[PDB]
Amino acid sequence: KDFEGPLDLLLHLVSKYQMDIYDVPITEVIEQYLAYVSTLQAMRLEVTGEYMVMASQLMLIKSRKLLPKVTDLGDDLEQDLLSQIEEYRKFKLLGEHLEAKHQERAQYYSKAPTELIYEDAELVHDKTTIDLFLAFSNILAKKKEEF
Amino acid sequence: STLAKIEALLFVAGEDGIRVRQLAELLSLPPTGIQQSLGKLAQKYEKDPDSSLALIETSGAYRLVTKPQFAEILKEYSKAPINQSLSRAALETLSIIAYKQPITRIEIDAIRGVNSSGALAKLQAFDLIKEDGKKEVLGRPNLYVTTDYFLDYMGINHLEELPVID
Amino acid sequence: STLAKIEALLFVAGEDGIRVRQLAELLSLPPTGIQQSLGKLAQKYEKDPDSSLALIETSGAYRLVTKPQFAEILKEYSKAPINQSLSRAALETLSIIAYKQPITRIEIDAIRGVNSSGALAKLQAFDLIKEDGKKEVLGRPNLYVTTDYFLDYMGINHLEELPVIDE
Repeated sequence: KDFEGPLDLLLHLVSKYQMDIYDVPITEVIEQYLAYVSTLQAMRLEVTGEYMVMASQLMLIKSRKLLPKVTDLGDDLEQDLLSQIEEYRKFKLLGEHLEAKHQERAQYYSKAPTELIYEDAELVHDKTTIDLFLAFSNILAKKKEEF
Repeated sequence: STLAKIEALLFVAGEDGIRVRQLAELLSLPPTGIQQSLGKLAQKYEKDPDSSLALIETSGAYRLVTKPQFAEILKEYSKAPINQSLSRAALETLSIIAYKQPITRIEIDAIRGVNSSGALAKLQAFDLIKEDGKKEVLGRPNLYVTTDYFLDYMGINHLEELPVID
Repeated sequence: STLAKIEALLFVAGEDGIRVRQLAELLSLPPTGIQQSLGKLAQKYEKDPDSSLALIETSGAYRLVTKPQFAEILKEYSKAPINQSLSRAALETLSIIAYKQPITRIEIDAIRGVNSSGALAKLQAFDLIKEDGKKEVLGRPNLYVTTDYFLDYMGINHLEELPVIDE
C-alpha cells in the first residue's frame, strides 16, 4: 500500500498488459482500481487521501462511456487519463536515471572550503537581517527534514 | 610549480571548486594554459598509487576530490549532503522541474499526481531548486527552476547534458 | 595503498583534523603503523615540489595544510570580491550564535553537523562574535556570543529585532 500517488498505481496496473502504451485495455483497468479502492477500504480506510479524488474521475469515465455517440467528452475524459499515466511513467523513469547519475557524483568526496583569515581584509556589509534569517532557518530545514 | 599553485587553491576551495577563468586572474596565465596544467595534474594523481585525490569538473568549475574507490571508506566518515541520496518523491519531483523548467507547484502536482508541497521544500532547502520567474494568473504563482548546485549534484556542467527520453 | 587511504581521510576531515587512534580504528591497522605511515606520507609531500600541501599535527590531530610557499597566492584569492563577504558556512555559524547564544564550539558544530572552528575564527576577526565565559561543565568550554558591532553590521539596534523563529 506504499505507492507514490494514484498515477503511480495506474502505471502498475496498466503495466500488466505489457504490449504498447494503452491499446484499449482501459475499461478493464478501471475496474481493477476501484477493486483495491473498495475491498481495501472495507477494513482499512486510512491512507485514502488523494486516491479518493481519483476514484471520482473514473466514475464519470465508466459512466459517460456508456452513453452512445451524441468533440466528445465521454472519450477526452479518458484519453487524458492515459496521457497522465504516460507522462508520469516518463518521469518515474527519468527519475531513476537521475538517482543513477547522482550516484556516480556521490562517489567523490571533498573538504569544506578552508575559511581563510587576513588582517587587511575588511568586511562587506552585503548581508542583512533577512539573510541571517533564511540562514539559520535553512540549517533547521535540511536536518529536521530527515531521520 | 603551476601544478602546485593550482592544487593549493583548488584545495582551499574544496567542495566549492574554482573556475578556469578565475584561476587565470590569479596565476596570470592564459585560460587555455590552465586547461593544460589541470590535465597534467589530474593525470599526476591518476598514476600515483599513493594518491587519493582526483580532479573533477561539474557546474563549469574544477573541484579537488577523492578517487571513487575510497568512497567505501569515507562513506562512514563523511555523509556530506552531496553524497546522500534522495527520497523517490524528491527525486521524481526534481526530475519534473529539471525538465519542464520553469514550472509551478500546481503543474508539478498535476503531472506527478499528488501534492508536491513537501518535495519543493526539501529540494529548496538543499539549494537544488530555486524560485526564479513569476506567473501571471489570478493567483500570482511562482516559477521553480534549478540552481548551479543542481549541476554539481548531477555531476555535469551544462543542463543539456541530462539523459534524454528515448 | 594505505598512504592513499589515510590521505583521503585526512583530506575530508578538513580543518579540525583526525586522530591516530581513530585512523587505526577506521582502517583496521595497529596505531603503531598508522603512526609510521603518517611519517612517510608527510615526507612524500615534502619531497615533491609539485604537491602544494604538507601534513601537520595539532594536539594529536593530524590534518592537511598548504606549504607556506603559497601564502601569497592564497592571500590574493581571499581578496577576490566573492570572498570579501561571509561564506555560506560563516553565515550559517553567525546565525546559530545570534539565536542560541551563549553557545559553545562543540554545540555549534553539533547543529551544522560538521566541524566549524574555522568559521568561528573569521567571525571573531570581524568582531561579529566574542567569547563570554565558559560553560560550567567538564572541560569548561568557551561560550560564544554576538558583539556590539554585530548589531551595527546587521543594521539593527538590539538582538530583539531579529526575525522570530519557533518550530
